Amino acid sequence: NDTEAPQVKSGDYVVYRGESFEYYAEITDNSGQVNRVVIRNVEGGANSTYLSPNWVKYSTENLGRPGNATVQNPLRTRIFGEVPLNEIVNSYYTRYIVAWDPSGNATQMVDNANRNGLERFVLTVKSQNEKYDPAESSVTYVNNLSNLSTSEREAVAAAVRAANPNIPPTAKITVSQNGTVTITYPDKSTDTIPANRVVKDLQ
Ligand SMILES: CC(=O)N[C@@H]1[C@@H](O[C@@H]2O[C@@H](C)[C@@H](O)[C@@H](O)[C@@H]2O)[C@H](O[C@@H]2O[C@H](CO)[C@H](O)[C@H](O)[C@H]2O)[C@@H](COS(=O)(=O)O)O[C@H]1O
Ligand code: NA
Ligand code: NA
Repeated sequence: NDTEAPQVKSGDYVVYRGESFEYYAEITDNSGQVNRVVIRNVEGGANSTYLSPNWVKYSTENLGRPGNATVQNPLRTRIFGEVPLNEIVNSYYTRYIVAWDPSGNATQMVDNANRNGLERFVLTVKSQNEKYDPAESSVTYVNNLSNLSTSEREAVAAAVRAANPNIPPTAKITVSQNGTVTITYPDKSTDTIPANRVVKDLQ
């Protein structure tokens, strides 16, 4: 005889093509113990467990144990996966977390955007470039801004790389004849650094 069901707090899970992700949901019951956590699409039934895409994974530690879902020490569900590079972008998936208390109460699924962040969350897939924000590097002084030579293009690409070590090693850095930088990430998405922040002349 428990009357309330476990409550969930999740978040805004933005994931990126080519990159791994890892988010956590916090679960608390009035009983202080939660015995089961399921993450699923709205389709199904009560015991449905279908979740798509298949690359979305979840895990929970310390299930079914007194006080593992208290306000002082919330139950935490790890939501993680690896987005493949061939995933469409424009794309988001609305999902549900269901938790179970010892008396059997299950989190109620409510199909409404007003629940996003709680037991309902959105997993938004974005392009790789949306994960990084390349930093303005060393200014590279060149002879002429309208005609960067090959070596000046290579020097600007090496300086951008030196300022941005977080950026995927496989990302390609190219510089044009007027000095604009193009960062092509592994999923072929693109970031571009203006020529006036990385290149200068004395004319
Ligand atoms: C109203 C209802 O029970 N229908 C379910 C659909 O959900 C409803 O339409 C959605 C477009 C969306 O507006 C939602 O708010 C509304 O409840 C459900 O569609 C799926 O809903 C997801 C979240 O609940 C999400 O928005 C998905 O985009 C949307 O496709 C359909 C589809 O599921 S299916 O039958 O399994 O394929 O289920 C209806 O029951
Ligand atoms: Na659906
Ligand atoms: Na970026």
